[PDB]
Amino acid sequence: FGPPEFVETPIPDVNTLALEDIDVSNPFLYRQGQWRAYFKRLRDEAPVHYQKNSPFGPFWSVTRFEDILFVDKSHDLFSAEPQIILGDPPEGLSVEMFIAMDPPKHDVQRSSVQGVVAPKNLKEMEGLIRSRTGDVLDSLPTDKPFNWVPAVSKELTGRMLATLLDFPYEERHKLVEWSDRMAGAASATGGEFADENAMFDDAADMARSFSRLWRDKEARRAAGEEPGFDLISLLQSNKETKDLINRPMEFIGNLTLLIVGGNDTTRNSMSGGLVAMNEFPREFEKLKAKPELIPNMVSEIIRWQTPLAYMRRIAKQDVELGGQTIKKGDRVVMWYASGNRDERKFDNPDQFIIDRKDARNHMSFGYGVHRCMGNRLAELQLRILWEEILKRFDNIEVVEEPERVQSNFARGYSRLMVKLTPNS
Ligand code: HEM
Ligand SMILES: O=C(O)CCCCCCCCCCCO
Repeated sequence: FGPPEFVETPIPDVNTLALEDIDVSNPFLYRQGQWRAYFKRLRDEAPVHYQKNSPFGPFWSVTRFEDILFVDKSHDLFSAEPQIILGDPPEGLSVEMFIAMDPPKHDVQRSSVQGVVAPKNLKEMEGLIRSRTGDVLDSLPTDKPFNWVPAVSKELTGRMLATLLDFPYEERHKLVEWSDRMAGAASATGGEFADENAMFDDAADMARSFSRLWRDKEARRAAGEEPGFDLISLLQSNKETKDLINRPMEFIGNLTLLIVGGNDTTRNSMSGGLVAMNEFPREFEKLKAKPELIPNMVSEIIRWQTPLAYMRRIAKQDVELGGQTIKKGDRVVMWYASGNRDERKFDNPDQFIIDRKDARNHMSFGYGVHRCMGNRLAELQLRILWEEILKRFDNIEVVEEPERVQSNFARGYSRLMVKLTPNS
């Protein structure tokens, strides 16, 4: 009812702009290394900022750590419904996910899946995660450079996603392709996926594949296969969700949220730690001399990378924030990527400091009722990755400037060319 194009051009210095003309929805800001200066000007001089004009329509940017905490925690004032990316999904491809729901329904839906990351289950999966990590690292050449993104970050992420859903291992690349094309929709995040035809094909292949999986698993259960750790087994084991297939919106929304949830977040945290080490190489010497730093370092990698730059909200009513009046119905973008660089919260915020004692207080997982469900699984994979790196490699060299992904939402890497030096 009723009545887009992204081509990269050089982004000017933020000092050339009127404050009202600063548009941080531009999906090339991370790639061009202008994002830090743009968010700093907002934090300093317009921390609750209204952009009247953008390809996504108008929106507020909330850029200080303390103000983002308030917006994220205050779901009575700032709704996550109906979407949490800045723009809109293409027509015909809106799916309800509980990341874009408010309590109480949010809490009900999250409760139906949260067992898949139960701490007892993560512990039992440590052997498999570590095996995959070591096998992947042992397979890498040490006599020439290679692209870390496909060989390590995407490889490990795809196996993890297959495990979460007990998805056919040989088809696991499909979970990643489907997640990429959803999160990368041009109309939603300024990503490079602008062919609505391929999105319609995916959305239908995926729904057909999840239904086959559900039916295969219920047929396998009916034939006596013992239930496992995966999401489908858990849903089919609980009275509330044993019939979830008959609720197509809930069924597709829960399965897709789990796959998108861990797809480029994992991947880009795995890559981003190497980039941060490359910029701050003394931290790798510190790590080798004190390997017990790995858990805190994992938090600092996640803070410094901030794999998801924001989550969006809609004001439920007029709200005074930062000396501005956000109007009812306005979109409000919580820029975690800015909050984690806010010097009001973190001293020397742009430095990667792997023993930073407050690194765990970052906002890369958000805060409030939507605080990332997969946080401990993300931390676990990163811990095991770095433990297995330290066993094998005395040095890691980045041999070319990394290529960064076009998106205003995912902060990530498509090319990361690495040369390994094995230890003695
Ligand atoms: C370093 C890795 C990750 C980062 C930075 C990250 C980031 C986030 C963020 C920012 C949110 C929303 C927070 C908010 O609105 O307040 C979120 C929610 C969520 N994440 Fe993650 N995520 C990561 C890994 C994962 C993994 C591995 C999974 C699944 C295994 C996952 C599943 C989810 C789900 C299901 C939600 C929705 C939670 C809710 O709405 O209650 N995430 N994540
Ligand atoms: O399908 C829709 O309706 C819109 C989906 C937009 C993309 C959803 C992105 C969710 C990323 C969650 C990552 C959590 O760790």
